[PDB]
Amino acid sequence: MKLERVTVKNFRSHSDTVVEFKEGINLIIGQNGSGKSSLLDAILVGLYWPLRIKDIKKDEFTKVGARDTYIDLIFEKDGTKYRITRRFLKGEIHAMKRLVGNEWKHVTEPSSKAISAFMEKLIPYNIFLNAIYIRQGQIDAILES
Amino acid sequence: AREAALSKIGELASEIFAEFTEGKYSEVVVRAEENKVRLFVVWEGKERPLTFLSGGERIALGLAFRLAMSLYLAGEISLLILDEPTPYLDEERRRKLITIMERYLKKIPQVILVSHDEELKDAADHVIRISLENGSSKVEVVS
Repeated sequence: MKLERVTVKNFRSHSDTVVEFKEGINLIIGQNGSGKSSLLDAILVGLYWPLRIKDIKKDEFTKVGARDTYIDLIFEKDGTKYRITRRFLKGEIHAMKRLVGNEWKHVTEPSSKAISAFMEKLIPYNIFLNAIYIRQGQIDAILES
Repeated sequence: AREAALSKIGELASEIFAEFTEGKYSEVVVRAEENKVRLFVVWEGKERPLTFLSGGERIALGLAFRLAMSLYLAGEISLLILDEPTPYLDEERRRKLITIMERYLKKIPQVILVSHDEELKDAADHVIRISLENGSSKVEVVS
């Protein structure tokens, strides 16, 4: 599995963030409050929604600042390039596509349910958390004695 | 079968931890203290409590065990994402992490390491800085 690009709009401090990942060690530096932490939560939402991540589903009380929360993630697994795009209307819109030729094509019905079922088969959530992503505090937890 | 699992995870973690410690520790022993995984290390032929590890050795052990679990569950390590792997401004752990970045992590196809530590820049292949500016996160591709 390899990440290529994450675009995050209107999620916590990310107003319009784009991060391009490349081969090798990609160091993302920043001080607490920077948005580096929420960038990882956005990748998790991108791949694994629905899951419990706050500030994704929000209510609107004014048009000021009113914007959809949008997360677009492009990644690759076993030679196929995938793109999951999610939009949360402050209703939801979800699409997962694979690059076929020069066109992005739906891998399943564009719904949260269908895409979640497909992802659990492509790269299950447990493989992501237990084998790929070492969350903050996990190194400490392992050494508990 | 449980013991078979434990012995296997131990073997995988032992090789990585031995590499991270330049052979100082020959083995990581994995036991299940009433279904709650506990680790021990072997030094000069004796199993020792984790309190004997230096701070750098603790981060090496935690990382080795995670890498061992990736191999155990997925059979390989193609992508590793680490969020703040060391405590805030821990110097000893910084130095060990740099050594691990240079000698082992650089061989994984892709690693995404999120950290507050500016001193890790030279050991990375690409550096992106994210900072809060005028209330919004701003991305600066450094390299």
